[PDB]
Amino acid sequence: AEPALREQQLQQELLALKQKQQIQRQILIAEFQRQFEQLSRQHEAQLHEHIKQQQEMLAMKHQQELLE
Amino acid sequence: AEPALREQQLQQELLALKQKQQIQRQILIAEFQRQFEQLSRQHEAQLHEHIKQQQEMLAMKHQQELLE
Amino acid sequence: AEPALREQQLQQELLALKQKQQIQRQILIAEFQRQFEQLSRQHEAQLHEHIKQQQEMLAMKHQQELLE
Amino acid sequence: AEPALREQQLQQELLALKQKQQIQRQILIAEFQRQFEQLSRQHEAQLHEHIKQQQEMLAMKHQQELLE
Repeated sequence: AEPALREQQLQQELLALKQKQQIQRQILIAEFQRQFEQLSRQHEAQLHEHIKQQQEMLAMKHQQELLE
Repeated sequence: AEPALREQQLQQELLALKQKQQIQRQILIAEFQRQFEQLSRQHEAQLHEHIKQQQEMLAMKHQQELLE
Repeated sequence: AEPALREQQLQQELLALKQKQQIQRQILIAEFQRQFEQLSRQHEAQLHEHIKQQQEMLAMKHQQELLE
Repeated sequence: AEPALREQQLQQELLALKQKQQIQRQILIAEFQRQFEQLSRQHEAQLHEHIKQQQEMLAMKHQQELLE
């Protein structure tokens, strides 16, 4: 065979495309996933750090408010 | 004033944190947006490429097979 | 004509399929975008509400601590 | 004790807020993930459908161009 052989070439090429692409999309998503928890953990720590300092302020304002 | 000033500091820094982050998130998203249409246009072109070449195959398997 | 028409039809349809999908993807993304700032504003408010709470606590554990 | 208790309430209350949020985000993402492969499989199938038909056209065009 020759043409019907070339035919089988494509049908295999294609089905090789879908599988390839479906992996890629998953990489795209996992990639986002990571850059997502990353931001999230940063933003968070900050928001927390903040809380850890709005403490000491209200702290000093009344913890030292005894000798004052 | 002084403590009631240090108070005003934090109150302000916070409202800054929010605004910052609210933007960073938008950058994160726009970033994904791009890496998304990008993949999408690649994947597509390919899938279209396939369609372009699967043309000639079935073409020549019968356009040249007419002389055969 | 005849096939040259059914041929033009497909080329027509195809350029239409891309048009469509290219938009849908945008809807998918906008959709995520929204469910994203939404969560982000919730999570945030909470994290902020928590800031108001941890305030009054440190507050009263020392605000009326004068009468103690 | 008491304040040292109300303190402990929040300290734990907060460390609980993170847990919640940290998972909620994962639901948001998994959610997107699904709506993503879903669209992707749809769009794809269609794009392939087009192929299984741009075939028959060029097909019946010249396959029947033997009796013509």
